[PDB]
Amino acid sequence: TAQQLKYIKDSIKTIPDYPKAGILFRDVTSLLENPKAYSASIELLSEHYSESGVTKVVGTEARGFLFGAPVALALGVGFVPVRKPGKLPRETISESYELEYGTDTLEIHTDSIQPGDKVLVVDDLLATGGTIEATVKLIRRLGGEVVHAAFIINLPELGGEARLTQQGIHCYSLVSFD
Amino acid sequence: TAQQLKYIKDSIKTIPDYPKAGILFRDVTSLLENPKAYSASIELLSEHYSESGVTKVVGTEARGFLFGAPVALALGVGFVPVRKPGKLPRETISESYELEYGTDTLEIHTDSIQPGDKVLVVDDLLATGGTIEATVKLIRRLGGEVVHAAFIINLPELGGEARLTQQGIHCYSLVSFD
Ligand SMILES: Nc1ncnc2[nH]cnc12
Ligand SMILES: Nc1ncnc2[nH]cnc12
Ligand code: NA
Ligand code: NA
Repeated sequence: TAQQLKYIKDSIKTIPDYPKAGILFRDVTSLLENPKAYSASIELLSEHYSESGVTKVVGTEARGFLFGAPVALALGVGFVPVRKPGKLPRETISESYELEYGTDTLEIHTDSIQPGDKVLVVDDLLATGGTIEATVKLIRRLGGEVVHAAFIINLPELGGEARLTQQGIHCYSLVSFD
Repeated sequence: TAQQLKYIKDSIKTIPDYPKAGILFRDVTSLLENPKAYSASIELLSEHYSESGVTKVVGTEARGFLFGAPVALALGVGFVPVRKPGKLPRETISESYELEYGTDTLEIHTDSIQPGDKVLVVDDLLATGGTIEATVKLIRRLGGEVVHAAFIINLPELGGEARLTQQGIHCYSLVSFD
């Protein structure tokens, strides 16, 4: 697993000074285009939970889709998307989350989660944790249980991990950077 | 394959009168949340091309990600995302496409496609075909060859299939509706 983990971390490029300057951007597209690194990352995420009793996987659009939906397929469970507003067509509920310069909302299908569901949330990267906190609340409001959230990349210094802890989420990340 | 196809088509819900009225919306989320239908759809898309010589799969965000990236994983090839502008961090090129009330642009990483690539484009649904035509041009401008585009759902009466034909794309769809 250490060999695999190392190969995954190495497959991720760092783009210095993007968008703003000083910032080191961690770019997962270089992983997506490496078939061994991409399948390794899905294999490790799905192995880690292979008998956690997961009944649903939730991913937040769009980059969450890229890791959430394959994990679901590998676990053999339904995938449920959380989207920006006006994209889901059936009955939704909604949660808002403060961004840096404003607020945004996320929605989920009310039918896609029911009491008893054990839900794994998967996203590409954990930064501040705001979308994931809104996601969690969406799932909990439909009676769904979420204890774990999984990420390819954790950036701990941006505080999302700490933040999710306060909400009672176990965060699992394949790799991390500062 | 007919049993499988039937089960996939049935798993897709139709929402009458969404967004506007009269329109019958074909909602793939009901398929995503059905583990048998979702894995069946990926199995059939990837089987169909299992010795077409594909070296890359391209999907356009966000709903294209949901079918493109698992097909890539199943074929064992790199996934390459096409995104709205300002999301990809490395060097991109760009293509514009007329929408109903305006124009939008799509971008791709210039490094992710090279001469010799045989590229499959996968999306959830083919309607008018405008995003897929822009996608194709992006891939062809980097020296990449695309002959096939695959979809879960074809809505032929909206003319995208006809439109892609004129650009020399073989469209393969699992199902279709009017
Ligand atoms: N350094 C970083 N790389 C990728 N995504 C981020 N989101 C916030 N900071 C980031
Ligand atoms: N009827 C329909 N269902 C889903 N997506 C569409 N895009 C255009 N028409 C559509
Ligand atoms: Na419910
Ligand atoms: Na190139």
